[PDB]
Amino acid sequence: VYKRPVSILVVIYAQDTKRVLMLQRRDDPDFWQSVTGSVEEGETAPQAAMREVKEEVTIDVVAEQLTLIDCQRTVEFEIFSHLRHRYAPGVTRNTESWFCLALPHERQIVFTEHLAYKWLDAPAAAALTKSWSNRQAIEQFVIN
Repeated sequence: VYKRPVSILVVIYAQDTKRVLMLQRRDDPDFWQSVTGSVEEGETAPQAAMREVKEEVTIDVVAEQLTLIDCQRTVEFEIFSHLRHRYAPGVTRNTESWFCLALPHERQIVFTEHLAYKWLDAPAAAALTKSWSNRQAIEQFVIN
């Protein structure tokens, strides 16, 4: 089923250490990222953010009474050529809404759709990802 060109980004980090959680994608093993996912029909960006966090990293924000911060930032970028196949014919642009999720500490992550995870300092995490929007969110909402 086609991914939708409306997505969310959840930058997860540790409040105490400020390290950022980076996940290794299965479709592009050189692509490390925060939590990302499409916004489904009839679902809001915050709803999709909490769903992806629960589906990808097994973190129930409602159960743990965590706070998903709406960054009130939306960006549009070109879908990577080698990844555009998952989108409807003709779709090349993707709009991404940013969210932040500050965990009290670093923790073991049980991922489902990624190959591995790694806690890195904000500058390192930003320099590691291939997504410029993911870099910008870490810099603007974790480093500063």
